[PDB]
Parts: sequence; structure tokens; C-alpha cells
Amino acid sequence: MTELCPVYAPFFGAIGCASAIIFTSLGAAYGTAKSGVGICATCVLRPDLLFKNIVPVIMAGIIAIYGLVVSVLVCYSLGQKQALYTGFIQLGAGLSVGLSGLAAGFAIGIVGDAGVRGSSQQPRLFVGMILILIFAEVLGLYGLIVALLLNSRATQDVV
Amino acid sequence: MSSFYTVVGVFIVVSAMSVLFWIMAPKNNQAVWRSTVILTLAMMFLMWAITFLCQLHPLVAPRRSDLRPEF
Amino acid sequence: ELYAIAKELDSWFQDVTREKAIFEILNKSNYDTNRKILIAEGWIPRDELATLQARLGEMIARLGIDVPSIIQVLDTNHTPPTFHRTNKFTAGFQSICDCYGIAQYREINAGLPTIVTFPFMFAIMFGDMGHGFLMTLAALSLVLNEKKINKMKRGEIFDMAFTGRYIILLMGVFSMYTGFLYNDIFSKTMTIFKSGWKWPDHWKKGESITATSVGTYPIGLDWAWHGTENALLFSNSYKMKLSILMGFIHMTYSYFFSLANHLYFNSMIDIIGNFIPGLLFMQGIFGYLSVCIVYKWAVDWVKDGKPAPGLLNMLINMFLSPGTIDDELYPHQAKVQVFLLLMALV
Amino acid sequence: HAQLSSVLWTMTIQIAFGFRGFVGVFMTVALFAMWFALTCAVLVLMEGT
Amino acid sequence: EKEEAIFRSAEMALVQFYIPQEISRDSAYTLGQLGLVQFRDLNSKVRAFQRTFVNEIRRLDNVERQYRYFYSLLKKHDIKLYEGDTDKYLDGSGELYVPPSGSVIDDYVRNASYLEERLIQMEDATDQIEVQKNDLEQYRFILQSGD
Amino acid sequence: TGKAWCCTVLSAFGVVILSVIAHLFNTNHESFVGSINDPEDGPAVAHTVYLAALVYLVFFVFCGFQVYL
Amino acid sequence: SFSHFLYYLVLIVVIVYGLYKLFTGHGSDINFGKFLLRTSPYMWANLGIALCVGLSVVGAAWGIFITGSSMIGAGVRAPRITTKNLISIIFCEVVAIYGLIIAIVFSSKLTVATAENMYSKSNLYTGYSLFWAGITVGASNLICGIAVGITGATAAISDAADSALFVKILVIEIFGSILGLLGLIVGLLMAGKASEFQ
Repeated sequence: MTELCPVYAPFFGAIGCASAIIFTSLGAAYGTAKSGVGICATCVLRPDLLFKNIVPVIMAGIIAIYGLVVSVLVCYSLGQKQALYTGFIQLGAGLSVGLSGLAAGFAIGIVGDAGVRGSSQQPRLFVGMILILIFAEVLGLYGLIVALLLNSRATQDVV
Repeated sequence: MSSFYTVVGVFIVVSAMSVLFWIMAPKNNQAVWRSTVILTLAMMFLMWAITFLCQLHPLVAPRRSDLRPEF
Repeated sequence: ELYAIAKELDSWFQDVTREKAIFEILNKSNYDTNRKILIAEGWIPRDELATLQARLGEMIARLGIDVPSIIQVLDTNHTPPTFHRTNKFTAGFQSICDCYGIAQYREINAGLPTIVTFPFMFAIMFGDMGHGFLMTLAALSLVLNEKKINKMKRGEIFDMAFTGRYIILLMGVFSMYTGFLYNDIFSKTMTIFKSGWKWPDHWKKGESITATSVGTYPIGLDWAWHGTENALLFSNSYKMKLSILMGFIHMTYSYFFSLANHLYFNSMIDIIGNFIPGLLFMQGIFGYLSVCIVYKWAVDWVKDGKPAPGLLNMLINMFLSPGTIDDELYPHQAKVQVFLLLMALV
Repeated sequence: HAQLSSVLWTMTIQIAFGFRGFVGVFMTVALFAMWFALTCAVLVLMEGT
Repeated sequence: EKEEAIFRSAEMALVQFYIPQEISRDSAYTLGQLGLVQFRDLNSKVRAFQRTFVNEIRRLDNVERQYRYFYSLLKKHDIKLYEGDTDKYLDGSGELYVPPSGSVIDDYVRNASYLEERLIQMEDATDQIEVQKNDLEQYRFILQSGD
Repeated sequence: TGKAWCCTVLSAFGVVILSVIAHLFNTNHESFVGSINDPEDGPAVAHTVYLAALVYLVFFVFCGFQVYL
Repeated sequence: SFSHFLYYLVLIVVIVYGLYKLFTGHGSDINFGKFLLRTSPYMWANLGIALCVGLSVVGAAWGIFITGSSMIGAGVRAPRITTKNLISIIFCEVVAIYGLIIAIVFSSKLTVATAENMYSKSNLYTGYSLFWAGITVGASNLICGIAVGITGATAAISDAADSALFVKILVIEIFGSILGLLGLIVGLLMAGKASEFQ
């Protein structure tokens, strides 16, 4: 165990690989669950909209995709003798993608539920929901991006 | 051997052809033709020039530790 | 009875809905009780006006009755309706822009500029020749079979996709162009041109090698930094600056559209007190930032022996610490920055 | 978009190049099917939208 | 030559029609066939029930209600509506077509009312027979149950 | 016919793509066999990808014939 | 409440431990100064950058759901508001972009320090500065987003009620949307004199 590379440095990166998927899958599950509740409430009256009110459940899954990407990138930078700086960077990259995806999912759900419930009455609202949902989704993206940037430094110029 | 003057010359050519099209834009849907073609030329050129200028005098060089020595 | 009704129900419905529709329209007219004429005020395109008259004349020729002037153009200060003559190409973008709102009468239409700028800003956000080509083929499937798809019935999502078929075609074409400039085809890069980077003559397996600039890639991002450790650092810098420059250019174009609107409506006060001040405020800060970005790109700092100034730290100090420049981008940078800050604050 | 595309390439079709023989051919076919499905779905419609 | 109205909105003109009453019904039909005049509400201060052509609109509303009952019956019994007349009026071409005569519209109203009464009584009789059949079938099922 | 259309599209997209990839591997393209982590042998990956492309070509021809009929 | 019971138990345990260390002459053994000096500044910096982005995103998302859910409900009868009140959703998503921006700027200072110059005055200062600047930006953007979303929901409902109302409520949003900006500015001032880890 080096000064710069303690034995516990891999702890943070492995918790970051986990945090990215666990929290982007919490947000995606919340979004999918609420959007599905809305879809089941609406499609009882309007089944024809079902294969088009699935969009929020598709966006929530994309949050989970953003943390399966940050997790897989952070897991391949994990090493037995990888620096504590790299471990902190990998923890930060998973904290960022995972938390941003949680927020984005929690919002995608609440907004998809509202928009599917209202679109069964006002079809023109579908465009409004998808636009409010693309801005809830971009939050998660912004986390991934930060996470990605973090990983671009995690292993580089590191002794 | 290319510099910012390459971007300037490409700009001159693009502006010349844009003016040429404006003069020779079809009468039918003339506004659509002029706007679409000239704006497309302008933004294509701008993106190309941005991509070319970043590579003119880059402050960071490609660095990798994975190439096979045979290359 | 129901089969007898069904064979003619649609015709009866269409005929009665039209009669109810003509009687609602006449309901908007002022029936002059003393006379026996309805006064109906209607907005019609001026170019269509002649046609209107002709058709009305035809009606008279059909009826055979002699009536006084049935058309009288009127000059009233009433907000006329906004009408944009579109086609199968511009209809999609016009709908895109109209969803936000209806343009003011004779105001600069945002669909004409969106025809190109909405696909190209998407392409910047997309930038892949593979995905761009797939989308181009998807749009071509609708475009080439546009007649057949128009004849048939379409679902809401499919109807939206088909209406914006030319939108998607342009998005795919510009995505192909941008991905070529990004050198990104299905996440891979093309090696059409000689790279501007030369890797060391010899190295051992696993040895960190850095390339030397021997030239500039003609079109697009050099494929030399594909799969390289620092590739992301160059891509991020380039694309941040590209986005900033493109957005500033697209906002300046829109602001000059506002100027054109002011000129057309003869609102000189808007030009003096609304357009010029905001233009100076936006230029002096963010157009100055864009010019600094381009100039820093155009300057060989390593060869010149001068540090590469941080444009973000330059902009931050342009406000928080005026007159304090860590690295001089150009001569008299401090004075120019102070002058621009004063211009914005005025 | 670039990072997700590269990541999809690594996860789906890059592995196929690691296997040879009949197993390699079958893996290439199935993995390209999955890669194209996710590219058209995720990277063309979803990211595209 | 019509101006291109993509850069800016098409120039608009307000026009007064001094439509004689004896041809008013026809004039509107031409103004609706052209599809180019956006009419202003000159009676915007007049209440809906106090407007001049309220009674004709009420008659047409009753006819459209009867037709919406006919469609409901055509959907209750699996009878397909015969679509048509899409090319009959050449909608969107700007060309005029002889509008239905006032006598034709009066005949439509009268036939709609007559069919309304006929279908109401026929549906009532059919529903009575159907409920009797359902009751008898339930009684038969009860009787057929095993001891 | 929808299944046939989807399969033939997915088969042409993959005939072309895997043929190009196999050609690049056989020519030992740097972007494909230029890294130590990339497969050591180029021509063999090219052969495997060519066989996969031939399988996709069989699928393409079969599904195109199905669409035709 | 289980949560309140846990809080009380933790407080009692902390008090008892502190009193035991203090009475036994080992009060200095609970040395927050040593904890700060010996904890890696990398941890502080990375926590700051992650919490900045995450909390800015959390407030953006929290506001987007509050504004978005009230726009959708109000647009059932007045869909005209859907696009008009979408500026509200841009005031909620702009705080996130501020956080992202700060992350980018602060990530530039995430360099690798040498072993000997690891817990120095400059490196510890950079760790504290990037932790607390990220905390400030993230929490300010959180508050600004949640507050701007609450104003945007009110604005959407008012716009549905009457169009003329919207422009008057948007002003309130413009008042709230500045609160993240201020945080952003303050963050840039905190990590202003911070340097890359060396």
C-alpha cells in the first residue's frame, strides 16, 4: 500500500460503480412505476394511446442506461493498486450520474403520470409532456456527462 | 501547411457562392430557396471552420498507451 | 331501416354540417333591418382578393340576379390574421414554429430560418454518420412513398413522423455531415485524409506515446485521437467552443431578425432603445468571448512562447476583477475588456 | 451520443470479435442483431427524439 | 401572381360583403367553397340566443343530433357506415359547386325527424323483446340446473 | 410481412456493416486492430465476421423472397 | 417515530462519548482539525463537484415536476399555456446547467498532487474550497429550482385562469431564478483562488 494508493482506495470506486446503477435504477424504477400507473389508468379509457404513452417509461430506462454506462466505465478503471484520487473520482462520477438520474427519474415519473392522465383528454398536451420530459431527462444526461468528465481524469497523470 | 488564411479563403468561396445563389435563386419559392441554401452553407462552413481552427495550433497532442508497436 | 340510413347518412351529415356552418358564418354578419342586406367583414389575403371577386361574379352569373357591389375593401386598424403560404417542405417547420405561437402580422417568420437551423442544431447534438444515415433512410422511406402514405390513414405518432418527413430528412443529412466533421460513424472514425499527428517512430508495448503535430486535418476531427487517453479533453474543448459559437451566431441572427421587424414596422424607437443597446450588451460580452475563442484558436501560443489564456477565467475576471488579466490574449486586452464592461453597464 | 454509441459498441459487437469458430460466428450474428436493435431504438429514436 | 408568404405573413385585406338576403344562403356557400375568407364577428356583443340566425342553427343542430343518434344505432348494431362524398364537393380546390336547395334541406330535416321517431319506436320494441328473451333465457338456465 | 420486412432490413444492415468490418479487420485497420486490447489477429476476425455477414446475407435473401411473395 | 428515536439515540451516544473523552482527559482525541488535515483533499473536492451537479440537478428536477405537473393539469382546459409557461421549465433546468458548468470549472482543479505536497496549505485549501463551493452551488441551485418550480406552477395555473396573469407571475420567477445565479457567482468566488492540486 503506497501513500497515494492505499488498500482502501478501491472501496470508493466500487461504491461509485454501484452508486451509478443503484441510484439511476432507483430513479428509473420510480419513473417507470408512476408512468405505468398513469398509463394503466388512462388506457382503460384510451388503449389506442398506450404504445405512445410509453415514452416516459422509455426515458426513465434511459436514466438507467446513463448509470449502466458510468458504472461500466468506472468498473474498468477499478484496480487493486489504483490511487485514492482515482477512487474519489470514481465515487464522485457515480454520485453525480446516480443522483442526477434519481432526480431526473423522480421528475420523469411525476411529469409522465400527469401528461398521460391529461393526454387522454387533450391530445395536444402529448407534445407538452414530451417537452417537459426531455428537460427532466436532460438532468440525468448532465450527471452522466459530469461523471464521464470525472472518469476522464480518474486514471490520468495518476501515480 | 494550412493556417487561418485557409479558413478565410473558404469563407470567401462560400460567401461568393451564397451571393451567386441569391442572385440566381429560383423565382418559385425564392425566399425558401435563398434562406435554406444560404443558411445551410453558412452553418456548414462555420462548423467546418470551428473544427479546422481547433486543430490549427492545438494545445494538447493525442496521447495513448495502447497502440501496438507495429503501427 | 339502419342499412337504408347507412347508405346515405354520411351525405346527409356532410350537407347539414355545411348548412349549419354557412348559417353560423352569416350569424357573424350585421343584418340591416331597414335594408335587406347582411354586412359581413372578412379577412382575405390581398393576392387572393381578385380571385374572390371573380368567384363571386361567377356566382352572380349562375344566379342571373343583378346586385350592387358585393365586394368592398376596407381600411380598418384591426389585427389581421397571420397567414404563411407553405408547402410539403416548409409545412413541417412552419408547424414546428407555430406550436410555440402565431407570428405577429407581417412579422419575421421563424419557420423559414428553422427549416435549416432546427435540423442543423439537432445534427450538432447528434453528430454520427451511421445514425444520421439510418435516419436519412427512414425519412427517405416516407418521402419517396409520400403519396401512398398520404392516401392511407396514419396514427398520431406515425402522422407526426410523416408530416415531419422532410424535417427528419434534413436532420439525417446534417447529422451525416456533422458526424463526418466529428469523424464518428457508429462510434468509429474514418481515415480518409492524412492525419496531422505523427506518433513516435518507435515505442514499446504499453509505453505512453504522444503524437506531434505535422499538419491540420482538412475536414473534420483528426482520427489520430481516436481511442486516445486525452481524446475526451480535446473533444470537450472543441465541442464546448463550437456550441458557444454556434449559439451566439444563431442568437445574433435572431436579434437581427428583430431589427428587421423594427425596420419593417418603422419602430425607430425600438431600434434605438431596444435593438442597439441589447445588441451592444450581448456583443461586448459573448460575441467578444466568441471572437476571443476564434483568435485563441488562430494563435500559436507554444511557438509564440506565450501562455494560452483561459477564456473562461478571462470572462470571469472581465466582471469580478476588471482590469486584471492573468494572461494577455491580445495587446491592450485589459483596456478593451474594461471598455466592453463599461459599454454593457451603460 | 458519442459516448453511448462507443459504449454500446464495446458491450455488444466488440465482444463478438473476441470469439472465433461457429461460436464466434453465432456470437457475431446475435450481438450485431442486439447492437443494431439498440442503435435504432436507443441511439436513433430515443436519443434522436 | 400570389406573393410568397414564408418570409413574412401574407398581406391581408379586410373586405365587406353587402350580401343581399335573397342570395345570402348561396353567398356564404361560395365563401365557404373558396376557403379564403376569415370572417369577423360583427355581432360579438349579441348573445348566442339573441342572434339573427339562431333558429336555423337550432334546426340544423336538431338534425345533427338525430344523425348522431342514427350513428349510435349503426354502431350498436354492427352496421358499417357508408363513407363517401370526399370528392363530391372538391374541397380545397377553391371551385364552386351548386349548394343544396332550401327545399332539399327542409326535406333533410323532415326525413331526419321521421326517421328519429321510427327508429325510437323500433328500438323500444326491440329492447322490450330483448329483455323478455334475456329473462326467459335466465329462467331456462335456472330450470336446467341439476337437481 | 412485417416480420419479414424487419428481418430483411436488419439483414442488409449487417451484411453491409459486417462486410465492411471484416474488410477493415483483414486490412489490419488501426481503428480495429491497432490497440493492444484489440484482437491480436486481423484476418481471422475478418473471416469470422465474413461468415457472420454471410449468415446475415442468407437471412436477407430469404426474407426478401418472403416479402416478394 | 423511528427516525426521531434514531436521531435522539445518536445525539445521546455522541454526548456520552464526548463526555467520556473529556472527563478522562482525552477531549482532544476528538480532533476535527486532525480529521480535516488528514482526510484527503481529493475527497472534499470530488464530493463538492458531485454534490454541486447532483443538487443542482435535484432542484431542477424538483422544480420541473412541480411546474410540469401543474402545467399539464392546467392545460387540459387551456392547452395554450403549454408552450407559454415552458419558459418556467427553462428557469428550472438552467440551475442544473449552472451546476454542470461549475463542475466543469472545478474539475479542472482535480489535478494529481505529489505524495509530499498532498496535505499542504494549498492542497487542503483547494479541497475545502471545492467542497464548500460545490455545496453552495448545489444547495443554492436546489433551492432556486424548487422555488422557481413552485412559482412556475402558480404561473401556469394563473395563465390558464387568465393569460394576462402569466407575465406578472413570470417576474416572480425571474426573481427566484437569480438566486441560483448568485450561488453560482459565489461558488466561482470561493474556488476562485483555489488552484489545481499540486
